[PDB]
Amino acid sequence: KVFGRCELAAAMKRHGLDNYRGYSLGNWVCAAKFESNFNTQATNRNTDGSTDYGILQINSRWWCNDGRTPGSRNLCNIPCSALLSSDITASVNCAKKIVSDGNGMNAWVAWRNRCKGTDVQAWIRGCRL
Ligand SMILES: [Cl-]
Ligand SMILES: [Cl-]
Ligand SMILES: [Cl-]
Ligand SMILES: [Cl-]
Ligand SMILES: [Cl-]
Ligand SMILES: [Cl-]
Ligand SMILES: [Cl-]
Ligand SMILES: [N]
Ligand SMILES: [N]
Ligand SMILES: [N]
Ligand code: NA
Ligand SMILES: [Pt+2]
Ligand SMILES: [Pt+2]
Ligand SMILES: [Pt+2]
Ligand SMILES: [Pt+2]
Ligand SMILES: [Pt+2]
Repeated sequence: KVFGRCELAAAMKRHGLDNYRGYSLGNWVCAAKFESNFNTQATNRNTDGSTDYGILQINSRWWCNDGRTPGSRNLCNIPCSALLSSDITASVNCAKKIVSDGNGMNAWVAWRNRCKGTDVQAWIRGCRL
């Protein structure tokens, strides 16, 4: 599923992401934009052989199992495929664990490079919330 901007903002709010670990909804929508362009089925292979999955491009080296990332962990205890669902529950639950890991949203490189410090509120502007 390819979410609309305000559609995803509403979904992320419903699932407890607004101000989670102090990160406003705009930060999460911005991260999703530049990680996946709001496409739940987005996948991208990394040079180390791990793969990023879903709207927030969660990685298989630590967070989910895809059965082809040697030495990896599965800290969210999910198959990576669960992160590709039209329902973002799995991605949100896992993202909450990631953002609590110590480095906040810096875990998402695209967030640090393209969202951090910017007017992230613009990503939820005009949206019914
Ligand atoms: Cl957009
Ligand atoms: Cl915001
Ligand atoms: Cl594996
Ligand atoms: Cl699995
Ligand atoms: Cl959803
Ligand atoms: Cl959830
Ligand atoms: Cl933080
Ligand atoms: N939820
Ligand atoms: N949830
Ligand atoms: N949903
Ligand atoms: Na894994
Ligand atoms: Pt879909
Ligand atoms: Pt939820
Ligand atoms: Pt929660
Ligand atoms: Pt777009
Ligand atoms: Pt939902």
